[PDB]
Amino acid sequence: MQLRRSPGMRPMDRDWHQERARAREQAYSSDLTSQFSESEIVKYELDTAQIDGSDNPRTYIWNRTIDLFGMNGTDVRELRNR
Amino acid sequence: PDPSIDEVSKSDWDALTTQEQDDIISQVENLSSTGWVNTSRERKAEAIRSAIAERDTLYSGNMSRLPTLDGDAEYFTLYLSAHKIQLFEGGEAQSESGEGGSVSYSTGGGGEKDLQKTRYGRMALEYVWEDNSIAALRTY
Amino acid sequence: PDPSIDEVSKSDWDALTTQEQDDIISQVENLSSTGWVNTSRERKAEAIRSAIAERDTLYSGNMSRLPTLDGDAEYFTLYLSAHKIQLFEGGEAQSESGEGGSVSYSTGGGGEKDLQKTRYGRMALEYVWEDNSIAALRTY
Amino acid sequence: PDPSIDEVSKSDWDALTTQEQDDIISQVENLSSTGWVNTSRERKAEAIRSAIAERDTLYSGNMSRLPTLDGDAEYFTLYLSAHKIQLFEGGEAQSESGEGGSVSYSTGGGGEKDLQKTRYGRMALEYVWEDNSIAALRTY
Amino acid sequence: PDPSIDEVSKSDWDALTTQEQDDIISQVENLSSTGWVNTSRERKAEAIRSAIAERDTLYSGNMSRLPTLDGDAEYFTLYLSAHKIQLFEGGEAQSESGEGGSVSYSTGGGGEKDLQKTRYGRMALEYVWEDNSIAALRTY
Amino acid sequence: PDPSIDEVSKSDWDALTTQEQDDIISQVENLSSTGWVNTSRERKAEAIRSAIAERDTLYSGNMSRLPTLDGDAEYFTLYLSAHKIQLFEGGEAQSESGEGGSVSYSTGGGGEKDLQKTRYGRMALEYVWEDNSIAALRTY
Amino acid sequence: NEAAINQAIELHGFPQRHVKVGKEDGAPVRDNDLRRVRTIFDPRTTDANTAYFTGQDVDVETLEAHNFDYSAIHEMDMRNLTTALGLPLEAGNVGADGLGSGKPAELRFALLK
Amino acid sequence: GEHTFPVEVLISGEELRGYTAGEALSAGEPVYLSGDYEVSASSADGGEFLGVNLYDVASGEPVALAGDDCEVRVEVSEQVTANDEILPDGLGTFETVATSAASAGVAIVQEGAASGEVCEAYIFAVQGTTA
Amino acid sequence: ATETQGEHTFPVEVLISGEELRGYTAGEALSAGEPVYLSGDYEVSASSADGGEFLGVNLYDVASGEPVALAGDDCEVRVEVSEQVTANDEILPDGLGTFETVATSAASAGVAIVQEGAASGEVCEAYIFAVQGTTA
Ligand SMILES: [K+]
Ligand SMILES: [K+]
Ligand SMILES: [K+]
Ligand SMILES: [Mg+2]
Ligand SMILES: [Mg+2]
Ligand SMILES: [Mg+2]
Repeated sequence: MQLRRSPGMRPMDRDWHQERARAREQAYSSDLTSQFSESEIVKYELDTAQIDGSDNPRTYIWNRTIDLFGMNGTDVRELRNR
Repeated sequence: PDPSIDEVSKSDWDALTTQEQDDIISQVENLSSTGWVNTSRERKAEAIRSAIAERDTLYSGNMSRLPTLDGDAEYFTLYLSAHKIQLFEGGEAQSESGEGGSVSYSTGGGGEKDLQKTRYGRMALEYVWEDNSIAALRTY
Repeated sequence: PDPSIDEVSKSDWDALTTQEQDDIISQVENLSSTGWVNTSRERKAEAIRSAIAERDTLYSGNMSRLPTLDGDAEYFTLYLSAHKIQLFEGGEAQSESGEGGSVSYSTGGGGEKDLQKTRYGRMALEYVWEDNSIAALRTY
Repeated sequence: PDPSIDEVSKSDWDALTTQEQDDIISQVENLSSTGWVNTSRERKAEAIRSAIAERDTLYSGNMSRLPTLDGDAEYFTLYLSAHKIQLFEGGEAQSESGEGGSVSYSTGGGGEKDLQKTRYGRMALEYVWEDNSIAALRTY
Repeated sequence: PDPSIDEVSKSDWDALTTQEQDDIISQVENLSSTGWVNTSRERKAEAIRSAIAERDTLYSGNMSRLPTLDGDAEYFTLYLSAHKIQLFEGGEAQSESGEGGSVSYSTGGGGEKDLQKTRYGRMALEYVWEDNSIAALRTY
Repeated sequence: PDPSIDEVSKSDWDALTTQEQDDIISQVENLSSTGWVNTSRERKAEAIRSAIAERDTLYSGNMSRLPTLDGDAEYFTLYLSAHKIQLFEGGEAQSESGEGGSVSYSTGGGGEKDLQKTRYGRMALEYVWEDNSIAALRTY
Repeated sequence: NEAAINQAIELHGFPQRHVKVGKEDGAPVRDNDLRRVRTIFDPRTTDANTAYFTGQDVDVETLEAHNFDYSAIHEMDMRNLTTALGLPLEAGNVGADGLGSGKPAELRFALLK
Repeated sequence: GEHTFPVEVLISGEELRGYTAGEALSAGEPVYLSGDYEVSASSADGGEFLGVNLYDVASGEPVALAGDDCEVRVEVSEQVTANDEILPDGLGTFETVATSAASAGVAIVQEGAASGEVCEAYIFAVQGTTA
Repeated sequence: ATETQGEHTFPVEVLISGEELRGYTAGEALSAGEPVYLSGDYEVSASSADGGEFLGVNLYDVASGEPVALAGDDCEVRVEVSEQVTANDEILPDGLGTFETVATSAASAGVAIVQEGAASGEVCEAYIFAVQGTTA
């Protein structure tokens, strides 16, 4: 018998995909222990997701301390030279 | 000290040589101008062992992704040790009087929880978010 | 100690050799600078036996799925033992005086419930969610 | 001092010569009329090492993009060091009495948290927003 | 004094001759009838250097385009210096008694904040909007 | 006095002859039955200079086109001077005792703020709307 | 006024989440501490039926949508502009009571013709 | 240790360039050219800086460099203040020019930080092999 | 920095070319065309007379505490020079609100290079290529 959490079943679970996408979008680094609970790491097999911060939108967004030109929130991967 | 008090677990403290323990004891004794010289070694060792145990069981883990021991773990474990030694001595002295000579200290009604009841405890308490509950979780 | 105070229940404590009990008594005696040396062995043994019993009956079981004894069970039982000995001695001295001078301790208040009423009880209380009621349960 | 107390972290303090440390110790001793002369060097060194550690771990970072240590970092560390030394000396004297007469000081006793409990701590507390929580952060 | 205490910043104070510093010290000593004559020169220098540093960091800047130091900056820095010297001496005396009589001073504090704790601090506090927050700012 | 204390600013006070200053000092000394005779000239001069400066910077300008110094500016500056001298002497005497008897005064724990702390300050405070905020202003 | 309404709808027309962290008069929380909280409550990652579990010292407050009658402001602007250009109010897709029928209608249409 | 790093490396700037990682690299780590368009972690004393790595990469993967003419959050291995010039420390951090054996820096500190904290810095130069 | 045309005085536009506009807090009152340096956390003040104090030139007049636009390096600017300068001269903040040559200064490296020569007190055109900070 196979439960939803059983290791052979994880790839069929809509939540396993959705929360791995969520984790990729939400990380700043490959270092999982500093970012995710033991629960999240085990349940969503986060070792095997290519987590590194490269898919977090906030990696690419300007967040300047003094913003004269009203330019914070701009995302560099939307510039014409990209 | 060669191993530092933040680097050792309760099991490690039991595994240290007497000299490694005595270095850590000597460091804890720096936190009082009296050094608690009239309290014997076994009691100071018990206070430190208990502080290490209480750090690792009671002031450990995270509140949201933040560590519950926010300050320096060395000085936290030392202040927690000094709090224990001062309670083994009977508590804070609010007032002391001898051969006419008398002094009164500004200890006051500082609180009712354990750490609030000594100066070392009040110092230690600032390292651990003042025992506040900023923990948060979410469903997935 | 060879068997630790957290490894023995009340019936185990009764079954221990005198030396195994004396090792645990000696560990409890470290928690006071005075060692309560003017209080007899039987009274210290009764306090420890009572602390073991009271741990296993009042400070056991789950709240939600968390253990109600959150901290180190060894030091919890030792503080609960020291608390009992200090109550068998009459409570906390708030003030002491004689030929050798006077001292007043900052041990004022101490709430209304037994564990609040001595420094060892206040320490023990932190190991056990401060006697708070965080249990939750469901239908299915 | 050649290295100033705000220029050194905990590891740097350990790497200083005895003279570079003694310059900083001597500066901290200027903050009391008594200089805490009856407290030994190791205890003054421990207080400074501990103040440096707390500055870098408890009173660092930013708060709504403002510095948390808004005041002069030199004097903040010296006042935090003086706070520690005065607590190693047992606390603020509210009153002192003997053959040379009696004095009673306006301490008031209204402070209940760590830094509030001595005059040096109350001074240090102005440098760090009085422990207020003006942090603010945004989504994008 | 030749350079006035309001004309010098922390680095300027270090650059002064001993005579220019001693003139400023002598001006500060006018603010107590005792002159704090038992405190050494280094302690008075440290208190002034601290008052200059604290003025320039904590009591500087604008507040709805009004300067935060509204009163005379000379007398503000002198009262802040006298406040610091008085805190190096202990607190304010609430009472003094001895061979030659007794007195009580009504120096009860206005609250728990540092400047409230001495008469010089209570004076200094009037120069700086009583530590109120009248800042206001707009979008454009 | 020939130049009256309300006719001199801080720079004018510095420019007065010693006799013109001594006439004003003499007038201030009339506000206490003791004349503060045991406090030196330079302390009285510092108090007056400070009172002039503080009048011109803290007790100047308008509220709803009314002058903020509504009473006689002479007696306001003299009371402000006497307030300062009494604080340089350590504060109010609440109680005085010795061989010549004892007296206790109706000082009665006057409030938190600077001018409230002495009788001269309480008099001065009536000249300046009791430090109330009756200012009003319009757009056009 | 059209630009003012459009800008006001963006700021004020929608509720916004305000998480407050730490105990009142408690330990202060710094920007790096708020970063780890922002991660848990991030609206981009949140979905409709998310549940939250917290200690006592986290508060999920709301900036409510702050009601203002932009419809009445829009009607007033349109009434000003249509009458300034001599058109009946109805040309601006706005109407008024007692003007839809009878002599009140006949007159405004006479004036237009 | 917690190795706490909820840190957005990029503050501001357009000037990101592509290289190949010559080894495993981490967000905010200073790097230098170790082969033809290949980058490796900078050693100490100022022969070796091109920019900082934005995000964690394995060896042989494509990497985004924040170059000069750009603003970044970087960890310092000592206390630093506004206007301090800084350069790679060899430990994956920056240190001041004043502490290093080098005469000139590669970034200018804009917001000060304590040892082991993250400062805010503007990158303004690159350093290579001069012999 | 001013141009004269008949009766009239016109302020010169400081920034000729570049897009390295960047915003800081004024540590003091500053005027258009002044060289500035970092003086606190995101706070800029007028540059001193030798090396180690330059981040850019202020683009508009400000009261103390106001937000300042700088032209940084990678910009071409119109700046007043306190001495005679020629093409290829490296120049440096002068301490007087002007620039001067590296050759005249105690320093050994500039922050901008002169593209068009100018006499003492005239407006030069120069390219800003470097910042300078505390090296000790
Ligand atoms: K879901
Ligand atoms: K080195
Ligand atoms: K020169
Ligand atoms: Mg004013
Ligand atoms: Mg606190
Ligand atoms: Mg260009």
